[PDB]
Amino acid sequence: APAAVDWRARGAVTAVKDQGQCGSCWAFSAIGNVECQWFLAGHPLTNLSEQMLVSCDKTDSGCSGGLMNNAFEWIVQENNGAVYTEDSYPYASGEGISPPCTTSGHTVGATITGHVELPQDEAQIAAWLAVNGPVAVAVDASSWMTYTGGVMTSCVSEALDHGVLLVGYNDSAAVPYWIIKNSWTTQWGEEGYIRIAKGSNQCLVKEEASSAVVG
Ligand SMILES: *CC(=O)[C@H](C)NC(=O)[C@H](Cc1ccc(O)cc1)NC(=O)OCc1ccccc1
Repeated sequence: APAAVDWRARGAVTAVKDQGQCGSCWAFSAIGNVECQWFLAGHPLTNLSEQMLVSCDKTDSGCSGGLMNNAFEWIVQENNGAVYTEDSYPYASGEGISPPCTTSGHTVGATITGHVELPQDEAQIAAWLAVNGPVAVAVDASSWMTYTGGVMTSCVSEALDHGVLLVGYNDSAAVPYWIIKNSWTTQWGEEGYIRIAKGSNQCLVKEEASSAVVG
């Protein structure tokens, strides 16, 4: 596997966004992964819509929570593989309320054919990431309100409660780390990003990792 890969330095990752008061982390995780996978399939990097999932994905619960894998399959099975551009369906759940779904007036910005679920093994997750790109992951984010910067070498790891995007790793650093994109604005952590130690299942990072496959 390569020593260090950071997909941000390869034009593959869009800017950090904000879920606001809505419990929509699952939607941000799922869409961020689709955005990166579309770019790596040889298309221009385009911002895609989390609102589409929060308002229209009735197999999840909007501002109450949801699962990245249910979102990926709602796209393929209920929305004919289509993901709308963020520009044509902007975020509207910042106040913690999800408005009724709108089924027209939007534009398709990417399509996916399905999704794969990766092994519960950090080394294996890293080998796939290095070739194929960013992966959606679920974590225990209980301690993340105290994250100020640096490599978090210890993290409360006992219940998965938040979905985020894994965009790289560096195994040649003093402590190998994972690089994670979050959705609590740029004002949190390292410009919206967090680095956690890699190799000890910090914040339960290896437990629920998956990715969309483009088509
Ligand atoms: C991050 C956030 O905004 C909130 C309120 N929580 C969720 O979105 C949870 C994220 C998560 C947690 C564990 C996983 O293994 C994966 C993602 N999800 C959660 O609340 O899942 C609930 C659910 C809703 C509808 C149908 C089935 C399950």
